[PDB]
This record gives sequence, structure tokens and C-alpha cells, in this order.
Amino acid sequence: MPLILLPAVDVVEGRAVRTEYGSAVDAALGWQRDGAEWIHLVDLDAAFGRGSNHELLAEVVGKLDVQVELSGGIRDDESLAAALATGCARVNVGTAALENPQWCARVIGEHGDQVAVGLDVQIIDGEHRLRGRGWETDGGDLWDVLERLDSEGCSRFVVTDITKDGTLGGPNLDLLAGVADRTDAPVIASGGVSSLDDLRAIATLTHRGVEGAIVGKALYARRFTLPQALAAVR
Ligand SMILES: O=C(O)c1ccccc1NC[C@@H](O)[C@H](O)[C@H](O)COP(=O)(O)O
Ligand SMILES: [Cl-]
Ligand code: NA
Ligand code: NA
Ligand code: NA
Repeated sequence: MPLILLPAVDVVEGRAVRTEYGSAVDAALGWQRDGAEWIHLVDLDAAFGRGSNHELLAEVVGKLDVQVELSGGIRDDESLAAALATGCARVNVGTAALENPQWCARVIGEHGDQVAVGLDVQIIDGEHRLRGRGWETDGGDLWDVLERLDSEGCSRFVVTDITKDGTLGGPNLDLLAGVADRTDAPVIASGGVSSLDDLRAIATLTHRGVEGAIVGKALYARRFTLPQALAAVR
């Protein structure tokens, strides 16, 4: 199977942020039109705990035909309830959720494939720590947590290097490899794609566990179009 591409629509104040703003419905519909397998839909306000865009996010999901991965501040019963209640295929439980490790284990049993766990990674003196984007504190060691979630039956991981996210500086192929080598759960890469060559680079890891790649900035920078990226990975 070819690498999956998930175009990213990040919502702030009820508009898609790309610094330019515009309709989030339209952005997602346009990506689906260009032939998106999935949309990665993000409530940035909810991720930073600063606001909420559920009602708008529920609209976006209801209007699309394609698979939607929902993400942003998904951290507890209420936040997980509203996310699943949009009818999205998948929700992305944020790194910040790891503050309550048993909540994570409990919701993994309850929801199974509907749940992915976000791993936002920062190398600190060589060490792979977890530090949620939008979160104020450290969330533990990557490998200790990846192992724990793998034995708890985690169905998929979303792996970000917080230092490459939105930077167009290339992905962290060491991190993508390291994670995937350590688990049979599908891995979705997020952050730092600059080119079609990066996609192709990510695609080489499909075989050891990287099924997909989320792309935001390189699409809005017009570095490549979606059908181009779809071609290159096939
Ligand atoms: O996706 C999330 O859950 C999240 C949470 C807090 C802060 C940022 C977040 N993600 C924004 C995200 O959708 C980025 O656009 C993707 O990681 C794409 O990376 P980019 O291609 O822009 O380098
Ligand atoms: Cl989340
Ligand atoms: Na992540
Ligand atoms: Na970054
Ligand atoms: Na990317």
C-alpha cells in the first residue's frame, strides 16, 4: 500500500490558518476535491486551551465525504465526547492526555481504532522527551511511553518532532524510523515536509510501519500540488 497523505486544516478563531486566514470548510472541501484520502482537522484554540471551535469542526466533518482525523485538545471525557460526536473516523489524542496515563489506557480499550495517540517529541540533550504542542509542561520519555501504550493496545501513533513542525526543513527520518522499528501499530508522520522528495523519503519507511504523512505548510506554500504528491508516493 502507498503512503497516505493527510492534508492539514488548522483552525483558529473559526478560520483556517495558512499569516493568512479563510474558510475551513472550503479548505477541506478543496483538498477532498484534489483527492485527499484523509483530512487532518485541528482545533488550535482547543490545543492551547485558549478557545474552542467544535461546532465549526462538526460542520466541516458533516460536509466531507472523506475520512477525517480530528485533533486538538483531545485530553479528557468531555473533549473526547465532542470529538467522537462529530462523526469523524478518527480522533487524535494529544500528548497532553498522557498527564493521565490510565485515562489513555481506558479510552484505548473503549474506542480502539477510533483513537490515535499523538507523540510530540523534543530532543533534550539527546534524550527523546514528550512536550505537547500547546501544552505547558513535559509529558515524559518517548520510549518508556511508546512501550507502555504499545502494551496497552494502542492502534496507531501520530509522531511529531516539534522542532520541524511548520518549518519546511524536512522531517525527522531518524525519529520516524526509531518509533516504527519499535511497534507494529501504524505510524503517521507529522511536521516539516518541504518537498516531494521528503514524501518519497518518508515512503521508504512504509514497510517497517509508517502508513501516512500529514502535510500542512508545503501545500499552502505551493511547493507541490496534491495530485503531484499522490503520484510521487505511488
Ligand atoms: O495537530 C495537532 O493536534 C496540533 C496540536 C497543537 C499544535 C499544532 C498541532 N498541529 C498542527 C498540524 O496540523 C500541522 O499543520 C501538521 O503537523 C503539518 O506540519 P507542517 O506540514 O505544517 O510542517
Ligand atoms: Cl488532540
Ligand atoms: Na504528534
Ligand atoms: Na516547529
Ligand atoms: Na509535514
